[PDB]
Amino acid sequence: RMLFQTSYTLENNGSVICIPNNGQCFCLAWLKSNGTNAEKLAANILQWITFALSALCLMFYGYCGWEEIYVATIEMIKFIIEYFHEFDEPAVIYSSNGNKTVWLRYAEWLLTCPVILIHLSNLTGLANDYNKRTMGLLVSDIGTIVWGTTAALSKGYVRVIFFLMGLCYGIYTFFNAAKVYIEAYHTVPKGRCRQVVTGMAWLFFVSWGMFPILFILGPEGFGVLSVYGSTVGHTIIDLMSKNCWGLLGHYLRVLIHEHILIHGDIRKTTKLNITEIEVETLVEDEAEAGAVSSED
Amino acid sequence: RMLFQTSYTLENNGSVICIPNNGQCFCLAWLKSNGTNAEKLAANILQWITFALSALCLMFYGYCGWEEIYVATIEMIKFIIEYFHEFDEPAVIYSSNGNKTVWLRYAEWLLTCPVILIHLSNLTGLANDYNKRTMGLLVSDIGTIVWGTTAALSKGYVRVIFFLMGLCYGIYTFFNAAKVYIEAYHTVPKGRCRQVVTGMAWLFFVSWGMFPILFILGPEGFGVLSVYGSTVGHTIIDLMSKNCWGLLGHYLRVLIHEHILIHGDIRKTTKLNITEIEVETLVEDEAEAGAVSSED
Ligand SMILES: *[C@@H]1O[C@H](CO)[C@@H](O[C@@H]2O[C@H](CO)[C@@H](O)[C@H](O)[C@H]2NC(C)=O)[C@H](O)[C@H]1NC(C)=O
Ligand SMILES: *[C@@H]1O[C@H](CO)[C@@H](O[C@@H]2O[C@H](CO)[C@@H](O)[C@H](O)[C@H]2NC(C)=O)[C@H](O)[C@H]1NC(C)=O
Ligand SMILES: CCCCCCCC/C=C/CCCCCCCC(=O)OC[C@H](O)CO
Ligand SMILES: CCCCCCCC/C=C/CCCCCCCC(=O)OC[C@H](O)CO
Ligand SMILES: *C\C=C(C)/C=C/C=C(C)/C=C/C1=C(C)CCCC1(C)C
Ligand SMILES: *C\C=C(C)/C=C/C=C(C)/C=C/C1=C(C)CCCC1(C)C
Repeated sequence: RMLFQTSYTLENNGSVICIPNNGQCFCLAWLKSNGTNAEKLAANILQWITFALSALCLMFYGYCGWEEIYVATIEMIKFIIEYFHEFDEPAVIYSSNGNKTVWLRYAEWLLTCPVILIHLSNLTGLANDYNKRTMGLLVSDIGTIVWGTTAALSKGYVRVIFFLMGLCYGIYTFFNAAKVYIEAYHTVPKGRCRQVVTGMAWLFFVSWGMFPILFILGPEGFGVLSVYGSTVGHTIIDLMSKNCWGLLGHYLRVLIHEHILIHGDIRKTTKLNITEIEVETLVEDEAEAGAVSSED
Repeated sequence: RMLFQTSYTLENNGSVICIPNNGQCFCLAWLKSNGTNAEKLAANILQWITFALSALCLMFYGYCGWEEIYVATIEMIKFIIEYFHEFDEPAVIYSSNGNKTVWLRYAEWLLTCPVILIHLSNLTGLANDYNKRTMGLLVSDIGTIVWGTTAALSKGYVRVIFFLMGLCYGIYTFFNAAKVYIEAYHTVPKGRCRQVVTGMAWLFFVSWGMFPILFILGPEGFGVLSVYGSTVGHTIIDLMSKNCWGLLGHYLRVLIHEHILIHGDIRKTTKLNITEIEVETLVEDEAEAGAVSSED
């Protein structure tokens, strides 16, 4: 069911491979098994569960809010292609140096990275402005993915160097993402909204941190994980990274907008020092509306 | 000088190909010539000229301003890799369906698209804010490149569909880029700054519009252009798209910042209607500082 040459004869005591001259590409490297049927079964179950969660989040969002729906949209399109042509090129790229590259995964990443990072820069949903920091986040994150994708298509020392270049860009991304979540926390009202921001920070850093770990573990790295192995790993962190995070995002947004519906937009001036940063703290009391220099 | 199998024997009256069992990948599709030596010579000259312009812009920027330098930085790194390994994987991806994909080109695109589009959203260099429109520009443009890259790795009807999906995202990008340039024009002072904004609009739409044209013309499309042919085409629009546009950008930025040094930040309220849009028109006269509803 591959559309490369799968049938060959070994000749001159296996020193020569003879293949039909039917125009089809050939490489023994491509024919290495994708893993055990147990690995494959586990992967097909988690994919359906991903399709189901993608479906329910979307219809739920149906009852502003564009960043969460899109990530679930891209996720569903991904599953329809996986269901029919998961291991067909170009969902997997079978290349001249013998690599298998899951282009399907990196494509989704590039597509939704602006969406996620815009949403990172808008947790409350109140802002009509994005700071200079947002822009550095997008530049660094897209570089990360571009270097990483290059590293996956490469081998030997060239793969090493592009992975290192991806890590350098990635560090810049993580550093600046951390400040955003710090500002978000001290901006939102003191009650349930700060529980949810905390929840989203945890999901973000753990799920995003697991991607370079699964790169090193997978066929693109030291080949510890098989291809089905890698798929299963990806489905777990995919569920956390996309569906769940945007669901927590929408929830937060709802809570914040309902705060404006009841108490109204009552900002403060919490001057942080984690530097000499500032923040506009939404509060439920009209009285509270002054400068609270909370030097951390 | 390829690191795939280039040497084979035709057997049973060319119906069988026999290749050494040395582990190397093999496909006749990969061995198709990249073009004439005249095409190649033209490509090597325009690449050096690109390296020279990249070099001079950078040292010139050496005498805020981060978006122009970066695009020239990425351009120089690109040339060092082209010089040594232009047709080595993964600068070119030689894949199982026989395609040659110039990953080197699309990587650069993804890397600098945030940089260019942030710069689009900051022509004056005065803003510390980016509107909601900027964010739609980045989301749509990265989708464009992701669909396009998928289309280049695909064949037949799958390539068609991903190209169509790229075009839909691209239209959204062009539409919104047009509004930005309209706002930029009516924001800057009435003299030389409006000449330069006009110059950058022309370079942007012509250079960016030529990329889907060169996709359809190149090996990724109807194979009208050869690989060297495609390289030459790309060097011309590359020079316009990157070096020249950022040079015009830096020039504009200089002019605007010098306006603050002489006249100061004297805004107006030009209310456009190309809708009911608004703009803050920098003027050289302190007197002029009111609402000028110029309904277009
Ligand atoms: C043909 O190839 C076979 C491969 O199995 C050779 O058999 C083995 O020979 C090597 C010596 O290079 C030993 O290390 C192995 O232990 C041998 N047996 C097996 C089962 O692998 C065989 O020598 C080759 N024949 C000729 C004439 O070249
Ligand atoms: C071996 O292949 C050659 C390919 O050149 C065959 O020669 C040609 O045969 C076809 C018939 O299928 C004609 O259309 C061509 O005009 C022939 N000549 C050339 C120069 O192309 C040849 O018939 C095959 N031989 C056997 C025994 O199968
Ligand atoms: C802030 C986010 C937290 C997460 C940060 C993750 C840290 C990962 C670092 C690993 C370094 C180990 C080296 C990995 C470099 C990859 C290249 C490689 O495997 O090289 C192939 C080899 O040269 C030929 O077989
Ligand atoms: C706003 C920017 C202005 C620029 C906008 C550019 C317009 C380009 C449209 C071309 C449509 C023609 C069809 C191209 C679709 C590509 C798929 C293709 O070539 O299909 C292969 C075929 O099915 C098997 O051989
Ligand atoms: C689809 C949703 C998400 C959140 C995808 C995220 C992907 C990454 C965070 C990838 C990170 C990489 C790093 C940090 C460095 C190695 C190369 C990677 C692209 C795998
Ligand atoms: C390196 C600098 C620039 C400006 C690169 C730009 C690339 C494009 C504008 C590509 C556009 C595409 C479109 C509009 C649709 C087909 C697929 C493409 C990615 C080639």
